[PDB]
Amino acid sequence: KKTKAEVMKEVIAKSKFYKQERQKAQGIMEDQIDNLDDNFEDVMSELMMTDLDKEYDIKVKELQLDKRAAPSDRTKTEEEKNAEAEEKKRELEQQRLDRMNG
Amino acid sequence: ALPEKVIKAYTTVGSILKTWTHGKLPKLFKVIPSLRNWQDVIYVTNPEEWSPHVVYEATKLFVSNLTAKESQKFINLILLERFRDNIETSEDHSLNYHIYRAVKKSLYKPSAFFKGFLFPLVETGCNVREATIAGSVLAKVSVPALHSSAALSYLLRLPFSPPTTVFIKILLDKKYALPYQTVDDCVYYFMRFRILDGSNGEDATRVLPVIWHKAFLTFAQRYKNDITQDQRDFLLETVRQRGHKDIGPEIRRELLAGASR
RNA sequence: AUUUGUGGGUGGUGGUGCAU
Repeated sequence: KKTKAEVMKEVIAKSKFYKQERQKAQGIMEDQIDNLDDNFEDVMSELMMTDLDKEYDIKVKELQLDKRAAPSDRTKTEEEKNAEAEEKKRELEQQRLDRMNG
Repeated sequence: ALPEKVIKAYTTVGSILKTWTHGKLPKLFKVIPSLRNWQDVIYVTNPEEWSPHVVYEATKLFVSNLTAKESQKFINLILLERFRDNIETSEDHSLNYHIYRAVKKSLYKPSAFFKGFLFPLVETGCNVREATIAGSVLAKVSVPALHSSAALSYLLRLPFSPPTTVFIKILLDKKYALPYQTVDDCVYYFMRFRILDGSNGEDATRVLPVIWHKAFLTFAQRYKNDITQDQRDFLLETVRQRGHKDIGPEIRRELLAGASR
């Protein structure tokens, strides 16, 4: 009975969500039908009419003219690099053994 | 005073946007961008009540269709208001997925982001959490190199603060193109952070934060060559005077051994 | 006039005890 009531409550809430979605869609359709034209006509009949910017423009011009970049990553440990090389060598040796096997 | 029909249509469009996060936008919204009074239409519709997905869709439409200055101003205003509202609403100062999508669209818009939105957020003084979130979003979606260099230079020219420092840290993580003037701006910001022993300064004698220390470490790792011998020595002096212990040594070493432009 | 051929980075809008 509890699971049946759970299914019933979930279905009721889903139906409520679907009804809300349908109402929202109907409202949006009514808006697109009438308020769209009303707002278009009203906007046609109506009207609606720097230091940082200069610094940014100067910086952009300088970046276009000249550049000096070195995206160098952080240096890793020599022991870590040697271990990685050893692992790569082990993988290569295993691949060679597998190739020899078939 | 807007007409009665204009007010009714704008209110209907605003309510449709508020109650709609999925589906199709109204023809009112589809035709509002086709007019010149976009700001007036937005003000009449009260777009501050819209939903996050609707706001993201509107921002994308403004970026794709509207012009440079009009969409730039509209994006600046709407994005600043929405960011403040979302930061206030979220207890942990978190954003929504649609908000992040709209932010990515605004960042792709070069004029509306640095001049319109990033300038607005920095000028309004976004908090530390907001600055960190902005740095994460920028590292996720870096903008064009010219805009990135311009924003980095603007942040360097602006005084040292939480938002400018976090923007500088994000730019250092991105590792964009640094011109001669960009490297000069970075060195000027470093000098402004560093102390001077006739007229002293608050930002000169102040202590830098961990975000600033990490930004300085990344800058020393990356843009050593953009700094000449004099700028490298200046960075070494900054690491000695107003530097750190765990990050200050690497900063001094990179400033001493870095290439010159 | 933003995009391509070629390289290339790539997990935490993480959970997380505990002390403060």
